[PDB]
Amino acid sequence: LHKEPATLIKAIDGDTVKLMYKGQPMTFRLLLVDTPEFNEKYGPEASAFHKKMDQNAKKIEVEFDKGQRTDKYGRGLAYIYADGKMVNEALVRQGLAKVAYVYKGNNTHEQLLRKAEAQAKKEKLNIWS
Ligand SMILES: Cc1cn([C@H]2C[C@H](OP(=O)(O)O)[C@@H](COP(=O)(O)O)O2)c(=O)[nH]c1=O
Ligand SMILES: [Ca+2]
Repeated sequence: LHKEPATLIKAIDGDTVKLMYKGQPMTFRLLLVDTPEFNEKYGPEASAFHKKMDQNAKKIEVEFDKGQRTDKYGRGLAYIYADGKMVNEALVRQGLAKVAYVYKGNNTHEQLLRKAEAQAKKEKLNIWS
């Protein structure tokens, strides 16, 4: 996999964000995770965590996996990095997302993220509290 540039356009929620990619506005949905909807418990906290991470970043990058790059709603599917740190993983490590939606052929970082989820659960963080 490789990292490609993007710039933040706007926060959306815990697991989606509006980015400019190859000069076009797209909504991105984070691979391999599910944050609570803003209406649900820890939704606000997930949104805020995601928003802060991306807005504090100097450099946002997107990394597509081997499979589908857009989902059925036209959202980009990617691992998103904020100054080299993977947002998807950070959400799971903080107990603000579950590993989820692991479809074969776009699951390169599955085991990395499950390792994070296990550490979050052990610490009883947020969703695992
Ligand atoms: C994360 C992800 C979600 N999706 C689709 C599956 C779910 O369809 P449904 O809308 O029919 O439930 C939905 C979950 O996204 P959200 O969690 O953002 O709702 O997005 C994919 O197709 N590929 C993916 O990699
Ligand atoms: Ca969600």
